[PDB]
Amino acid sequence: SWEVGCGAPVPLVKCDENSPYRTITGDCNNRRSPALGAANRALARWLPAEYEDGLALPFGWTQRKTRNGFRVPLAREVSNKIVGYLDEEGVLDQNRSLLFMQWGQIVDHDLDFAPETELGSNEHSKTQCEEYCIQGDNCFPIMFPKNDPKLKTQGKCMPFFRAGFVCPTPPYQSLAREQINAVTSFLDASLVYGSEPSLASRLRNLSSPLGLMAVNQEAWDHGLAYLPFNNKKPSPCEFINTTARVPCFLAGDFRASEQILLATAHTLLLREHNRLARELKKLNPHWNGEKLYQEARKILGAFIQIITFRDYLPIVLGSEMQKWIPPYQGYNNSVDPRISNVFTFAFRFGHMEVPSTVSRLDENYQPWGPEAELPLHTLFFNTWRIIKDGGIDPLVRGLLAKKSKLMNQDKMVTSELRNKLFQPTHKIHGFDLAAINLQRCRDHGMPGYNSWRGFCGLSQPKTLKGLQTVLKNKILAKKLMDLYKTPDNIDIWIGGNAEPMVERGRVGPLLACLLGRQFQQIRDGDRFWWENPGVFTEKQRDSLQKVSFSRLICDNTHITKVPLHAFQANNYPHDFVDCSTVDKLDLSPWASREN
Ligand code: HEM
Ligand SMILES: *[C@@H]1O[C@H](CO)[C@@H](O)[C@H](O)[C@H]1NC(C)=O
Ligand SMILES: *[C@@H]1O[C@H](CO)[C@@H](O)[C@H](O)[C@H]1NC(C)=O
Ligand SMILES: *[C@@H]1O[C@H](CO)[C@@H](O)[C@H](O)[C@H]1NC(C)=O
Ligand SMILES: *[C@@H]1O[C@H](CO)[C@@H](O)[C@H](O)[C@H]1NC(C)=O
Ligand SMILES: [Ca+2]
Repeated sequence: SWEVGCGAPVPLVKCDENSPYRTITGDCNNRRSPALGAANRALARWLPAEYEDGLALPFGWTQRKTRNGFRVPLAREVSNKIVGYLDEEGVLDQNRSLLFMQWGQIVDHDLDFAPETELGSNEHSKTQCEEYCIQGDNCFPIMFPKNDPKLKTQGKCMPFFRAGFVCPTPPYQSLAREQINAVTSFLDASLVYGSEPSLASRLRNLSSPLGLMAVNQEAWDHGLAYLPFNNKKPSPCEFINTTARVPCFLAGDFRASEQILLATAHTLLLREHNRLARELKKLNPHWNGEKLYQEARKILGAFIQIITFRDYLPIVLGSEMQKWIPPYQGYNNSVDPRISNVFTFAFRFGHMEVPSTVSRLDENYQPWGPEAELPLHTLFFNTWRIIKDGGIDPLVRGLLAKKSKLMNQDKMVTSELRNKLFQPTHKIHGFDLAAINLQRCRDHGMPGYNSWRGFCGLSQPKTLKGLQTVLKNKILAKKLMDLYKTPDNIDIWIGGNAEPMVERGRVGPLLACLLGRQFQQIRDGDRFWWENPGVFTEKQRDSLQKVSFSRLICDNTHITKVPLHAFQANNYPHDFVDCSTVDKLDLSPWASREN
């Protein structure tokens, strides 16, 4: 029932528990156990992992091994039969902007990243996974079912490499395999500043004592800053247009350029830092770089917490917001702030909120040029469409005046992600994010749908008609029963997402519970939570309480018309007001008085 353990990274970290600043790595957040929520450690297990062999092998690995006496369906077959749809007509969320989806991905990137095995090597390039589609040792290919179009076109499988685990080792025996969280479990803008000393410093402008983040030297946006390029090869952002040869951006998080609207929101977050620093500098010119960096980082960290907890979670969790995140009653050092393995899958509800197209809008919020609208698949790892096609202003306008996809039991994930996903090194727009989510559920040893239903104190359907009642959908139930045979065997990603949405929310009860718990814990278990007595002065928090995503945009673009409520569905001009009408961030209470 208890063991001793193994040590993955640098075992301890001298803490210096005077420092008023979060570490970069998240270490020293918790004084009793300083490793808690620190990056490059095991994700938390809320339930024991479930592997084919009890230890490490995913359900589905060995054909003759059942789960509860039934074969596990191929991930792509589940994708084709349940997740797919043809008709993008009527699929849009009438009361969520496209920024709703985007903030989800941003928060996600702040909280969890489980890299595939050895990010310190490409070896052993035999290759062979993508070529000969042969299973072995952390090559776990997604095999196509009979009658899959991709059969005809792409080969027998989509490549897939198993997630890294502690101890940071390929061969492992004894205990249950535990995947790594490579970012800080704390909601702390790690996606802007990084989660390792190494990347934190490379991101900084040290060359001047102003505590600024590095900016693009090779290009600019009407004088406004771009993130610096990653001059790493092979650059997938170069690969998607070898003519344009415009590389990926360098950010606190390595997924920053995965799509143009994530790269965009990263660009906004960086500018805010530099803006915040330059402001602080003026008020307090006696402050060195370090002090400005940290004080800006600290304010940026709060902005993310507040937009997340005050604006985003209430319209994800809906009725269930109070049940799982009651109002803040201060830091609790007994709460475990770590991101759970299951969260990293629950948060992929976002994938059903991504629509098929992205718009560039002009100052009249009307089509920017004759190619205003682009398919999402052409915008993966696409930086050149920012740099040479009007910078971020047209793209941010689209985040405001366009809609998220609405999650839909007959229209789950757009074919832009479900058939055309680009993965670096693999050359084609030919991958499936849904199939990858399911394979990854199994990779991570996820307990099934009913285990998690029991965890959240909810009924555990055993029959078709039981599942019909919970999904409130005869035909979706029937397809799942036909593929999985028992609700116990349904992968949590698709089980969770199949449930109809709670009142005023965008996730069902199961996900509401799994998400709500995690957000509760990263808040209550955070020493540096913005509302914690002593982190911010009482006046500093009256200033922070007024930030909005509407304000972030006004201060960091040349956009002069915004909604007040950026996550709601907003039509121009009826729901738009001038940037003048929007509460500003008053940095008065940061005025420091000394020698
Ligand atoms: C165009 C939009 C998006 C794209 C292209 C995208 C793509 C991806 C990809 C490629 C992965 C890694 C897949 C794997 O290896 O298992 C991933 C993981 C993930 N995505 Fe998305 N995603 C998008 C939007 C979102 C949104 C909106 C959310 C949430 C609101 C979200 C949440 C996540 C989470 C939680 C993970 C797991 C991260 C980890 O811990 O490793 N994504 N996404
Ligand atoms: C660092 O700051 C100075 C302005 O103080 C600027 O001219 C220089 O380009 C900056 N370097 C980077 C890479 O951001
Ligand atoms: C590559 O970018 C150039 C301009 O840099 C553009 O005119 C051209 O159409 C692009 N081609 C593709 C396939 O994106
Ligand atoms: C902190 O949380 C734990 C459960 O995680 C609970 O037992 C306790 O009531 C909380 N402690 C305080 C002092 O509120
Ligand atoms: C839009 O968002 C929230 C609830 O989802 C609420 O404040 C408002 O009434 C909603 N408006 C609608 C559904 O038109
Ligand atoms: Ca973080």
